Amino acid sequence: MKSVVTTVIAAADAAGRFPSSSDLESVQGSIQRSAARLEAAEKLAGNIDAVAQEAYNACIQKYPYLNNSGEANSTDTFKAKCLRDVKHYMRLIQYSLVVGGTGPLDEWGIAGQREVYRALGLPTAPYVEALSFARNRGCAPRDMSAQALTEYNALLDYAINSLS
Amino acid sequence: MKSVVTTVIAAADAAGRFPSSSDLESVQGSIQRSAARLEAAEKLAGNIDAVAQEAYNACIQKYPYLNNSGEANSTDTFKAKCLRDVKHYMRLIQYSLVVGGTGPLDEWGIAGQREVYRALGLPTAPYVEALSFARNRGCAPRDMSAQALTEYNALLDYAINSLS
Amino acid sequence: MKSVVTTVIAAADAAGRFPSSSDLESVQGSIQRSAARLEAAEKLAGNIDAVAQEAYNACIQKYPYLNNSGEANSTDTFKAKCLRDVKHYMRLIQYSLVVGGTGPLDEWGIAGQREVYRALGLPTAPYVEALSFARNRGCAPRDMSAQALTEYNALLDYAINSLS
Amino acid sequence: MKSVVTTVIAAADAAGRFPSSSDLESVQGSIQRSAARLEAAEKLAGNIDAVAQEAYNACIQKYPYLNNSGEANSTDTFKAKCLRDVKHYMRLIQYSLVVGGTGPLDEWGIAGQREVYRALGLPTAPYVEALSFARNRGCAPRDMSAQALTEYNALLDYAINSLS
Amino acid sequence: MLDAFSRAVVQADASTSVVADMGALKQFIAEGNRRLDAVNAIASNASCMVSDAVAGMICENQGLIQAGGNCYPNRRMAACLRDAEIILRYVTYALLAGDASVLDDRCLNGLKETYAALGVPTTSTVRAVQIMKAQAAAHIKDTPSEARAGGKLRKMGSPVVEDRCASLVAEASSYFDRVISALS
Amino acid sequence: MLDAFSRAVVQADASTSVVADMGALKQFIAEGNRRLDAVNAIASNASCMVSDAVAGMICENQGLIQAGGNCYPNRRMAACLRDAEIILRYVTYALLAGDASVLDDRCLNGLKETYAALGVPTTSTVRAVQIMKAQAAAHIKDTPSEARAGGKLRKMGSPVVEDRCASLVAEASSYFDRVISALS
Amino acid sequence: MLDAFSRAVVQADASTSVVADMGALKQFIAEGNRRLDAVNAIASNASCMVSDAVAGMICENQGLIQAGGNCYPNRRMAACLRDAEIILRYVTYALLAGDASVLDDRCLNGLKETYAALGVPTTSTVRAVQIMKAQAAAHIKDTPSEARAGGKLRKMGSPVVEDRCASLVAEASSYFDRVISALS
Amino acid sequence: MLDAFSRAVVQADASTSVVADMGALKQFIAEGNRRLDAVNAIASNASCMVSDAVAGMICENQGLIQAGGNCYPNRRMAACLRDAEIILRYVTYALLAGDASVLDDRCLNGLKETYAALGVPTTSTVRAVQIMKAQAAAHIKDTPSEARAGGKLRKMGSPVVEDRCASLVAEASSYFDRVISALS
Ligand SMILES: *[C@@H](C)[C@H]1/C(=C/C2=NC(=C\c3[nH]c(C[C@H]4NC(=O)C(C=C)=C4C)c(C)c3CCC(=O)O)/C(CCC(=O)O)=C2C)NC(=O)[C@@H]1C
Ligand SMILES: C=CC1=C(C)[C@@H](Cc2[nH]c(/C=C3N=C(/C=C4\NC(=O)[C@H](C)[C@H]4CC)C(C)=C\3CCC(=O)O)c(CCC(=O)O)c2C)NC1=O
Ligand SMILES: C=CC1=C(C)[C@@H](Cc2[nH]c(/C=C3N=C(/C=C4\NC(=O)[C@H](C)[C@H]4CC)C(C)=C\3CCC(=O)O)c(CCC(=O)O)c2C)NC1=O
Ligand SMILES: C=CC1=C(C)[C@@H](Cc2[nH]c(/C=C3N=C(/C=C4\NC(=O)[C@H](C)[C@H]4CC)C(C)=C\3CCC(=O)O)c(CCC(=O)O)c2C)NC1=O
Ligand SMILES: C=CC1=C(C)[C@@H](Cc2[nH]c(/C=C3N=C(/C=C4\NC(=O)[C@H](C)[C@H]4CC)C(C)=C\3CCC(=O)O)c(CCC(=O)O)c2C)NC1=O
Ligand SMILES: C=CC1=C(C)[C@@H](Cc2[nH]c(/C=C3N=C(/C=C4\NC(=O)[C@H](C)[C@H]4CC)C(C)=C\3CCC(=O)O)c(CCC(=O)O)c2C)NC1=O
Ligand SMILES: C=CC1=C(C)[C@@H](Cc2[nH]c(/C=C3N=C(/C=C4\NC(=O)[C@H](C)[C@H]4CC)C(C)=C\3CCC(=O)O)c(CCC(=O)O)c2C)NC1=O
Ligand SMILES: C=CC1=C(C)[C@@H](Cc2[nH]c(/C=C3N=C(/C=C4\NC(=O)[C@H](C)[C@H]4CC)C(C)=C\3CCC(=O)O)c(CCC(=O)O)c2C)NC1=O
Ligand SMILES: C=CC1=C(C)[C@@H](Cc2[nH]c(/C=C3N=C(/C=C4\NC(=O)[C@H](C)[C@H]4CC)C(C)=C\3CCC(=O)O)c(CCC(=O)O)c2C)NC1=O
Ligand SMILES: C=CC1=C(C)[C@@H](Cc2[nH]c(/C=C3N=C(/C=C4\NC(=O)[C@H](C)[C@H]4CC)C(C)=C\3CCC(=O)O)c(CCC(=O)O)c2C)NC1=O
Ligand SMILES: C=CC1=C(C)[C@@H](Cc2[nH]c(/C=C3N=C(/C=C4\NC(=O)[C@H](C)[C@H]4CC)C(C)=C\3CCC(=O)O)c(CCC(=O)O)c2C)NC1=O
Ligand SMILES: C=CC1=C(C)[C@@H](Cc2[nH]c(/C=C3N=C(/C=C4\NC(=O)[C@H](C)[C@H]4CC)C(C)=C\3CCC(=O)O)c(CCC(=O)O)c2C)NC1=O
Ligand SMILES: C=CC1=C(C)[C@@H](Cc2[nH]c(/C=C3N=C(/C=C4\NC(=O)[C@H](C)[C@H]4CC)C(C)=C\3CCC(=O)O)c(CCC(=O)O)c2C)NC1=O
Ligand SMILES: C=CC1=C(C)[C@@H](Cc2[nH]c(/C=C3N=C(/C=C4\NC(=O)[C@H](C)[C@H]4CC)C(C)=C\3CCC(=O)O)c(CCC(=O)O)c2C)NC1=O
Ligand SMILES: [Cl-]
Ligand SMILES: [Cl-]
Ligand code: NA
Ligand code: NA
Ligand code: NA
Ligand code: NA
Ligand code: NA
Ligand code: NA
Ligand code: NA
Repeated sequence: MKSVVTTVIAAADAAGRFPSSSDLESVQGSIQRSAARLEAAEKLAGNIDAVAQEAYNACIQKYPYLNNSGEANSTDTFKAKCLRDVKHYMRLIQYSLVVGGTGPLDEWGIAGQREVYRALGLPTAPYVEALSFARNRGCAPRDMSAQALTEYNALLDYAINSLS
Repeated sequence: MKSVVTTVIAAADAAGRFPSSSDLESVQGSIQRSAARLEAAEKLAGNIDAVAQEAYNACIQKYPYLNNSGEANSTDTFKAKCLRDVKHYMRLIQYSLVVGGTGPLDEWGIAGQREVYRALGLPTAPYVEALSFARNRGCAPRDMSAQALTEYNALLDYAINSLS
Repeated sequence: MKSVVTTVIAAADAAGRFPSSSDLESVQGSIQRSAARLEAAEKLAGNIDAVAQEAYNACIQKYPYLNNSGEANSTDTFKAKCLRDVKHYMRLIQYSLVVGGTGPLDEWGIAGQREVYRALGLPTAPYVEALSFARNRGCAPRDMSAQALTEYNALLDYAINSLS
Repeated sequence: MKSVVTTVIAAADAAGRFPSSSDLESVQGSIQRSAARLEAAEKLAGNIDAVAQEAYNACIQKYPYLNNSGEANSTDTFKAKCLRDVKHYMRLIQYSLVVGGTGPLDEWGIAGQREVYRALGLPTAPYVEALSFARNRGCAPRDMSAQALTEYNALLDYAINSLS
Repeated sequence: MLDAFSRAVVQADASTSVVADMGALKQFIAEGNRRLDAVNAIASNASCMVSDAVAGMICENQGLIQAGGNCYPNRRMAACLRDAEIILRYVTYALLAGDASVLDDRCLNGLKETYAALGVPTTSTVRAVQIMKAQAAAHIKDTPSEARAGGKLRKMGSPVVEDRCASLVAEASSYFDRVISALS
Repeated sequence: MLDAFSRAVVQADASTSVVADMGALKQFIAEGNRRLDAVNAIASNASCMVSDAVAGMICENQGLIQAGGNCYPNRRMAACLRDAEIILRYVTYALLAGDASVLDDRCLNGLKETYAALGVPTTSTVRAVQIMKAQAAAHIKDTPSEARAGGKLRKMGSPVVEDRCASLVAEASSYFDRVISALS
Repeated sequence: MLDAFSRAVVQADASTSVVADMGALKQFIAEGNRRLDAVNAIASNASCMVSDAVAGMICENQGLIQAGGNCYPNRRMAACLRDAEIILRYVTYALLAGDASVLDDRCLNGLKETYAALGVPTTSTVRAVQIMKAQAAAHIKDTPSEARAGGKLRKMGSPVVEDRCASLVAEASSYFDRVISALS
Repeated sequence: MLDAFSRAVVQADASTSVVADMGALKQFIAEGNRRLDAVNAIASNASCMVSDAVAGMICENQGLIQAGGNCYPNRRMAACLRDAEIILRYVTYALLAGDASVLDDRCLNGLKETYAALGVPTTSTVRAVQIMKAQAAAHIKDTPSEARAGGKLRKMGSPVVEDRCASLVAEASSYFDRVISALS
């Protein structure tokens, strides 16, 4: 699972090396930046349902055709699954803030997503709009510090880029 | 040349990735640790001749046989080359402090060293004693801050390990 | 294990061939040269302890610093091990005379030697000097015939070249 | 081209080795065996036309069907080429005697022979019978020494085996 | 590959001397957080940049999407989008390192010859790269315009200084000019 | 491979839940500098550790260096020294990551079976790993003895606390104990 | 691989002892030219031996060349002829070396399992090997019969001794017996 | 590769003719033992030759070990010692075979071009080879000087003739001259 420390260990093992100066220096980066990303992780852990709910609401407001007969937000089962999916993306973002790399989002969200949505006939634009709303919504210092918000916003843009 | 930043770029490139969260975080580690290693680098730059002289002197003191006819410290040409070689290692350590990885020492000092010394019949024990003396010599806060000393000592111990 | 006959069989097997003219010719060479090399093998078998003892004494005479506190010939255990090592090289030389190729010396003496001596801090010059003394010592017809001495000296030089 | 010395050189080069004891011993085999094979080579250099003519005659005596319309010995051009082909094989055996390995026969006679004869509808039994006659014909000391004949016969049998 | 500090060490080794002047190195370090923001501004916006740059190249030259054009049929448009993204990725590696060696060695070496053998047009490739250069400058300064954003505008929120990281804009622009020089 | 934080994420994902205990993550970070000291203490003394451990295994069992012994002839002694260093390398990766997965997956899986097929003696392998476990403890606490140092004593000079990093000594000792369990 | 001389060296190395019995070595050298003749007698007649041994296995078991039999259809007969030749070739290497290790290590190790997985019948394999053993003994002695050869008969003309190389006959026969042993 | 005898064969095959001249072949055989002594004299002394020749090149051209020199840093010194040994090894193969084809085909073909791409200096390469040529001549004649060897002097003890193998010295020298011509 990709993080600061797993990346330097994999590089060291490929060359047969003990941890050296540049490996320890990399991990010092994690010690310094952890305060920002862990602040974001804590705010998201405590408020994930409301954050997901308003991002889901925005994507339906942009695309009301989804409520029409036969479309992807039209039944009670479909509505519940779409909100669930937006919450899954935010949970994997929470995990990625904890780890300090994109690993949890890469392995459990992004891998396979295009194949699943194509098989089920789900459009990608509502996913992009949910994440886009979440990316433009936060401000500092109200919601979290400026550097906490920089970390949260970077992961939202990483998920948007994977769908675009 | 191995450093914090070239390690993370090489790993990103092997997976076809833009720089991401963990790559920037690794580089923040270089911003934080640079004060300690650049302090050591500036001390070594200003005093290299005296640091190398005392390490050289300590290795000949341990192995006075090298002064006997036919041995590796026995002529004026050999004495000058042996001091020069101790200074080459210290200059590579200074460069390694500047870069923040072992790259310059790996590429320009360690690579080929065992083949060279075996071909010329140069014993490796005096090189290890010179570097050993230098590793045990420093103290903080006299010579530099305690973290600058930690950086200097780790590169000395990396060189010692390559000969041992 | 490398000998005249194992070399030619390996070549034949790599090409899927029965033994042919040049293979039988090569083994006739073994028949011709065996008298010289088995003469040397018999002399060494009967006198290995004295041959090794004087080579060991020669290397300590060259490098008396080895008897000083901390050094590699300084204790009773160390002194016994060093003599033992010189006798191991001579025994592998005996075996190589019997076989007619360097296989025994290659597999049981040379492979790994530089890694072992690095790890234990053992200088290679005293090994070279022991073998060099043995290489310069013999004369014909006193010790053995001129061709037997040629065989014995060639294997001593092969061992010295592997450490140089 | 396969001989005693090229086989040992190729083996040494694959392992990055200087010539060593077993390589020199192999070449002594060439010194010893050369007298017998060069005797056979000199006999063949002086009398190749007669040796080939009688072997050709024997293969036609055996298979008179080859003289019938449409068969492989039926025209003046075909009769000349068949005799030429027996003389080619004898020349390549003369070469192999000079070299002390099968290289010239392998590279210039054997390689491709089955593809050529299949394409032209040339039967292999007459080739075998020409070489078989030549194998059974010689006797020592009338024609050459016993060991010269052993070398000539082994090369005839090697050719016969390549067609069988 | 080299980075800014190992480039300085290669210079010192040409005369077998210690690295003495550390003023330029200490300034690189003091500007380190702003360089990490500049990289974050390009990586975070990279899909929008690539699609808008290839689309602009096309709207200025309709021949590319007609019979015989180098973005026709679907497979060629897809190959072009892939190449603009590869180019931008290597430029971003150069900006993170503060040195062009990764870009020169792993992307530009042989690229002219490759495009000549395929019939990929130089003029059009240069225009795409020029549009990416402009986009990157605006994203580093954190001043993209609504008029060009097509409803997809992003603001980074980095701490503002009067010059808006002019030194880093010039360095990024010099990397895109190196790409163009390799093709011209 | 996993690290201490990605381990916690896997555990949270087994109930599709957010990671809620921020206190425990924070204390891990608060010990991060002492963790980097601990890793530096092992890596910086590795050659001395390996050669002393293999020599100690031997001085306690002379059968290994006589006819039929598993460190005879030179090639076998050299393979043994190689393996003691590989094992220590993977233990140091686990200490850096704060999780055993790299050690289990890249070193220990199938090692017992490999050794059984070669006839590498289990008792002797376990003794070498025990000596390295003891050495690592002393270097992490920065209390190696002159009696054991063989004249090659090193001091790390890290800031002393009363417990001398007892928590990290226990953690490192646990990874050596995983190696011993795997080979026994 | 080992030869007769390196086998003696491995035996001495088991007690870290010099090789002391020069008489046994000198005997192998004395019989060297005879050994070369023995190897020449087998290699020179190899094609005739393989074809006659496979044909004999068949004339004694006609089931092999009917539907369901392991020398039916053409591809299987061809594979069986190839295997008989491979086996003979490894036997001749063992004879040249004076030791079975190249035969054991490069031909026989895994052969029983290979044949069982393919359904190659052991009973018939044994017969082909037995006929090659008999042929080799007669060629080494330079006493093949007109009855078993017809116009294919060959005479070697080696210098005759009263025992016709009994010890080399017994050693070659032992290598064919090892091939048969490896099938159970 | 070819040897002295296969060279004769290739020359005869060019006119589809038998090898007629046995005399020159028999002379090679007559000098066979002295040729084996000449190869033993180089192979046995190869490490001393290589290290002395590279050291000599350097003592005569100190720019090689100063800033920008082609034997700086350690890795370049190590590569040069490796190449001198390679060249000596191929010259020794050619002397054993009595023909230059192995040295031309496996060492010299393309080597001038390789060195021009790397910048390995021709004058210094040639000087290293010239020293080895002188060394080889003195070891073949068994007349090395104490002045050039000190305590590393070796005597071979081959049986002396008045010319000290003048024909083989000229042949060995011709192979070193071939290397110098290819590389100049
Ligand atoms: C290793 C020591 C051998 C050995 C070697 C021989 N060296 C021979 C000649 C020679 N060596 C050098 C290099 C030397 N001269 C210098 O000025 C410097 C550095 C200050 C060095 C290292 C040179 C230049 C020459 C002369 C080459 C030429 O003629 O162009 C030599 C042959 C001459 C002789 O023996 O008198 C040999 C054999 N000799 C030994 O016995 C050990 C095994
Ligand atoms: C974990 C991440 C996380 C977030 C990013 C936010 C996301 C978020 N923001 C708001 C809610 C809000 N967010 C803002 C912010 C702004 N309004 C502006 O005009 C400025 C541009 C900007 C900076 C002051 C405001 C003013 C509200 C209250 C009014 C509203 O709902 O729009 C709410 C509704 C609940 C509330 O009032 O707090 C939520 C869930 N919360 C989180 O837990
Ligand atoms: C761990 C990561 C992870 C995810 C992100 C989701 C992804 C995901 N979503 C659905 C399944 C679905 N997802 C939706 C989603 C939507 N409806 C809309 O109007 C919008 C386009 C959109 C929300 C933005 C719908 C409607 C289904 C059901 C589709 C169907 O059954 O046809 C399925 C198929 C299996 C199922 O029925 O649940 C999967 C794998 N699951 C995971 O395991
Ligand atoms: C770039 C790296 C760098 C270094 C590591 C030092 C290395 C160094 N140390 C000393 C010199 C010294 N260093 C010490 C230190 C100690 N004495 C002890 O017994 C304590 C354990 C330890 C901490 C107080 C002392 C006391 C001297 C002066 C006396 C002496 O020469 O031993 C000197 C001689 C000049 C001087 O007085 O400073 C040098 C070159 N200098 C450098 O430029
Ligand atoms: C298996 C290999 C094998 C050897 C190579 C020899 C090695 C050897 N040589 C000598 C011993 C000797 N060796 C020599 C030889 C010489 N003195 C000279 O001045 C000449 C240059 C040279 C040729 C005559 C002499 C004269 C002695 C006795 C004096 C001395 O010990 O130096 C001794 C001491 C025992 C003895 O006296 O024989 C030994 C072990 N023995 C062996 O078993
Ligand atoms: C260096 C080695 C070497 C050889 C051994 C020969 C092999 C050889 N023979 C022939 C060609 C031929 N060879 C024969 C031979 C024979 N007729 C018979 O009745 C017998 C079966 C048989 C002699 C024993 C015939 C008749 C042809 C001509 C066949 C044709 O053109 O149809 C050809 C085709 C080209 C040609 O027409 O010459 C070749 C390559 N050539 C070589 O370069
Ligand atoms: C280069 C190789 C080479 C050869 C192998 C021979 C091949 C050869 N042999 C014979 C000729 C002969 N060869 C023999 C030999 C024998 N008769 C027997 O019954 C015995 C078994 C056997 C041993 C005495 C005899 C008796 C003749 C003369 C009668 C005849 O032609 O059959 C001739 C005719 C010319 C002559 O009379 O010599 C030729 C070309 N020549 C060579 O140049
Ligand atoms: C590491 C660096 C690296 C690169 C930069 C690329 C370079 C590259 N591009 C293409 C391949 C291509 N590249 C383009 C690009 C374009 N067409 C246009 O009209 C525009 C001007 C332009 C985009 C701006 C097209 C159309 C092809 C396909 C050409 C064809 O097959 O006809 C190919 C051939 C193989 C393939 O089809 O993928 C290669 C090697 N690959 C790399 O590995
Ligand atoms: C009709 C076809 C056609 C187009 C497709 C566009 C293509 C286009 N885009 C930009 C120019 C730009 N394009 C962007 C891109 C973006 N800004 C954001 O906030 C998003 C994240 C992202 C993707 C939309 C930016 C940032 C600029 C820089 C200039 C600016 O922002 O004002 C430029 C100016 C280039 C220059 O100065 O040389 C052009 C020609 N124009 C056209 O004529
Ligand atoms: C791991 C991820 C990571 C990052 C993404 C950066 C994020 C980051 N940027 C800055 C800090 C800064 N960032 C900028 C950047 C800019 N100013 C402008 O006017 C332009 C819009 C833009 C051009 C690049 C500036 C100017 C500062 C203030 C410090 C300085 O002057 O360099 C700071 C220091 C705190 C502060 O000053 O508030 C941090 C932590 N660092 C990291 O560790
Ligand atoms: C007769 C042969 C023989 C040996 C070779 C040693 C081997 C050996 N070393 C240590 C024990 C140790 N060995 C070291 C090693 C070192 N300390 C340093 O300062 C250096 C950098 C480094 C290499 C010398 C350390 C740090 C300890 C821990 C105990 C201590 O330091 O007192 C132990 C105790 C193990 C345990 O507690 O289970 C043993 C048996 N003992 C023997 O009986
Ligand atoms: C009906 C089918 C059928 C066969 C195909 C044969 C097969 C066959 N061949 C031999 C036996 C043999 N076969 C050969 C072969 C040869 N001798 C030569 O001179 C040539 C170079 C070469 C190929 C012909 C030899 C040398 C013997 C040994 C016995 C002898 O020579 O008398 C034996 C006896 C094996 C034993 O003792 O157990 C058998 C059964 N017999 C059959 O019943
Ligand atoms: C490079 C190719 C090459 C060879 C093929 C052999 C060929 C060869 N064989 C023998 C010599 C011999 N060969 C045999 C062989 C045999 N006796 C019998 O009765 C059996 C039929 C047969 C069993 C194997 C015998 C018995 C001798 C006589 C020497 C002895 O008794 O060992 C001799 C010595 C002749 C002499 O004294 O001058 C030579 C050179 N050597 C070689 O160098
Ligand atoms: C397997 C390994 C193996 C070898 C190493 C050689 C060893 C060897 N060399 C010679 C024999 C000889 N060796 C030399 C060599 C030389 N004379 C000089 O004056 C120069 C110093 C030197 C130049 C090369 C000479 C001159 C002879 C004598 C025979 C002759 O004149 O050619 C002999 C014949 C016995 C004798 O004459 O004493 C042997 C067996 N042969 C082998 O089988
Ligand atoms: Cl040494
Ligand atoms: Cl046919
Ligand atoms: Na994308
Ligand atoms: Na080491
Ligand atoms: Na060497
Ligand atoms: Na055949
Ligand atoms: Na090791
Ligand atoms: Na079976
Ligand atoms: Na030239």
